[PDB]
Amino acid sequence: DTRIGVTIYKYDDNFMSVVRKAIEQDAKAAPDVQLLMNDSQNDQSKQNDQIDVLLAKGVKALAINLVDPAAAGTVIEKARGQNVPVVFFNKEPSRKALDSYDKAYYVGTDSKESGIIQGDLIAKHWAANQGWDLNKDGQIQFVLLKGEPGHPDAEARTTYVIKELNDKGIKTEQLQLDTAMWDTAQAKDKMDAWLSGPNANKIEVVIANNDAMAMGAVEALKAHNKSSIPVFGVDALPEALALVKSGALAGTVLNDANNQAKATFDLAKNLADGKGAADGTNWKIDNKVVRVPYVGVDKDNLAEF
Ligand SMILES: [Ca+2]
Ligand code: NA
Ligand code: NA
Ligand code: NA
Repeated sequence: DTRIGVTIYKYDDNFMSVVRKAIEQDAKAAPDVQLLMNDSQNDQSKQNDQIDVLLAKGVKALAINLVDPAAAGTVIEKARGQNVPVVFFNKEPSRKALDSYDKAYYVGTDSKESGIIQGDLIAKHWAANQGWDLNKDGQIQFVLLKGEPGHPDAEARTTYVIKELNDKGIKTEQLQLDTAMWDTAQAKDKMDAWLSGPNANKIEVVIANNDAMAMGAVEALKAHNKSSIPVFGVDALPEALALVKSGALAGTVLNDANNQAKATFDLAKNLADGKGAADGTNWKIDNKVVRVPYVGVDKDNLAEF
């Protein structure tokens, strides 16, 4: 069987756990492929040792989710010894590293696109629901529940949901913006304070950097009999999709783990077989990179889940 070595930066990450399982499913579906999977336990030195072991097993391709993006050159130089192709995924190597090897590729998507897709989702529903503009001023008065300060996904989602709305021509007015540390209970307590204060009846849209905080806000809204106010999240978690179905959550955003897995597997298998990376597929490889769009989820495409 053709062996493909895979390193996941750490198995105790929810998103990469979904990607990992999906890649394992995709390989199971390819009878002539054997996946050699590894948990790097958030230690690049351990990942490097794991790659030395994989190369001693004759893998024909490596799919590597780096712990440290700056280690891409080290990994490429190890793979080059046996001319083994490397498909990096989810953590992006530098452009210099990708350009240094003809058989290096990347599959992943900048986190700011999750804020841009959320902003487009809110614009889509705002334009379709005039009644949400409680003061009829054409602007969205919102509150935002931020992830942990300084976390790259909290910073990007907070900055870009608002830049995207404003770039689509929708002015916004930030009535409140605080962190709830990605947590449902903290978000319920923060939203409850806002609903007990001066802005309670002026808030038109609640924006959260993830679904857990969106769900805490939905609970506070129900407690205050203010469920008329729409809430948007990010993650498309199953418990959040159940609230999209019930009408309690207006929308959320999928980070498409299945397609990151599929693109990584399809490119790695083609390269292991000595074929063009995208042969037989419709992936777009632009300067060695496949981008996998985040996707807005609401009642239009909820049946897909
Ligand atoms: Ca308004
Ligand atoms: Na996560
Ligand atoms: Na991403
Ligand atoms: Na609501």
